[PDB]
Amino acid sequence: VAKAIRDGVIEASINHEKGYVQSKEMIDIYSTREPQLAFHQRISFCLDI
Amino acid sequence: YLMEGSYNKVFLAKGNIPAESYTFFIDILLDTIRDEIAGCIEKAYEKILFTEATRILFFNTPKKMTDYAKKRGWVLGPNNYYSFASQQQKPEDTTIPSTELAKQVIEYARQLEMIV
Amino acid sequence: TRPANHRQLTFEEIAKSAKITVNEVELLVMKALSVGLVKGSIDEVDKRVHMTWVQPRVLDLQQIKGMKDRLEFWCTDVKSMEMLVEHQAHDILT
Amino acid sequence: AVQKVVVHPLVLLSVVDHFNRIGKVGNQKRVVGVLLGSWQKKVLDVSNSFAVPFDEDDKDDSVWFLDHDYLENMYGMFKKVNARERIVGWYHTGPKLHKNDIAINELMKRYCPNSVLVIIDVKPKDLGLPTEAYISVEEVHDDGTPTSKTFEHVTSEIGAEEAEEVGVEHLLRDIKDTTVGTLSQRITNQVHGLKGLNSKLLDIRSYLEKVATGKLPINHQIIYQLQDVFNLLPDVSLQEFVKAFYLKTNDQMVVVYLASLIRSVVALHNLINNKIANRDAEKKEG
Repeated sequence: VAKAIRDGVIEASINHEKGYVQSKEMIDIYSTREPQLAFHQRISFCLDI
Repeated sequence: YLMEGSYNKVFLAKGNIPAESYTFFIDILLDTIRDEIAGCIEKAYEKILFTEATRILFFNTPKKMTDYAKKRGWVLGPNNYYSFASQQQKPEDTTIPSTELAKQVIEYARQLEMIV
Repeated sequence: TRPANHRQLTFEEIAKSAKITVNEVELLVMKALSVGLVKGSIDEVDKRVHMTWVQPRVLDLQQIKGMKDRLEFWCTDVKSMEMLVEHQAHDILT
Repeated sequence: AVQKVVVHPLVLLSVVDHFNRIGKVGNQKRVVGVLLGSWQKKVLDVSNSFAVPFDEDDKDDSVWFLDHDYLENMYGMFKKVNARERIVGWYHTGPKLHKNDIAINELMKRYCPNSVLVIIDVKPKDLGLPTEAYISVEEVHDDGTPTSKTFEHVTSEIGAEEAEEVGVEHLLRDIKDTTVGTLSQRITNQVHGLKGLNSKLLDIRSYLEKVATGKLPINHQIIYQLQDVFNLLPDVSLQEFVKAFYLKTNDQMVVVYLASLIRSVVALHNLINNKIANRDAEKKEG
């Protein structure tokens, strides 16, 4: 799990003394900048064709 | 075993070589595992106990633990290890987006009306 | 006194700086707003206020130098953006 | 009082002619004349003009000569050939307004109390319009006088009539922008706007230096409005603004996407039509 957290696979934390793993909540990806990149990547293609 | 986090089996096998000692390379391997685990624990969790930290890393209780902490930060507390916490510098930024978006939109309009 | 950012401020700080008990500051700020010399809003459950505009005042030859400076290193940004755009779209109408 | 003024181009050409025409006669720095026009609602429309003889000596600020009856009877002559026009103002071609000018106005105000002053710059070096419009007002202030007498600014624009526009469009054979459309929507705009704003800020600094020292007749009203201007600037860095800006652009992009897709498929159909219209016709030559 630590190696998984290293590479950004999951952002969950771990209480080693206890043992349980708790994870963060990341929703509302629409406000993020990534969908604009997704749209641009294929705007380029449709303009090239 | 090394490609992912499975490391207990690595140290178990370090004592199992049917060929010869191979201490020459498994040594280097031990060092490059120690430093990597020291780097990875820096963000896994908020707090560790000093005995637990000393034991999860395979060294025992020598001054080596103290020296390893000294080499890094790892400021102690009352049987406590403080977490290094930041992870918030990057967000809430638009100016660099506000420039490269302008570049990108200009690029869209470039090859749109001129004959290509 | 405060910067243009960061000009939220708390009841107790007024109460000290006006040496009046907390319970009056609401009626004081209401009065101030009602005659239009300051504009803003209030939050009673946080005990905080958010002022946003204040009547101008006279100021002297030492203060205006800051105006001069902030105007210069504002204008530099306009010049930079012009020199950028007139290059990056050179071909679309040279 | 009056909210905007629209100027026809014929007065521009007339003034440009007049300036050189006087350049023949003498070493005069400036020229003056009468503006004729008409009213609709709060808007003024100005269309025709004639020059009036004028003289001034830089010996001092108080020795100048404008002729009455030339204007008096010339206006009669013009009235007798077009009844619709009334005297409605006066113009001069100085680069900036001069100290005499208010005392000039008090002369000709007798002919129309609403009279307005228009400046026409004869030598452009710049991307602002050549015209300016000024109207007189008294203004009260705490002390020094009950009222000062002051020129204040009225907004101005150039317009054109049905047939004078045909006339001007015949003449501009020599230059045009290649295409109206998004490249005109930009290059004819944003760059010009940015240049104008830069020049305004430059003039602000040029005054502010000659107030930190120099003559420095400090005027507090300037400082008041400057305080307002600097207070007005928004904080862009606020998270709740950023989330809105993304939530808008991340919507606007979808329409460009869809439209570009449609454009591509139509062009593909056009190619298919061309190729089949070729392969079924080329065979006819054997």
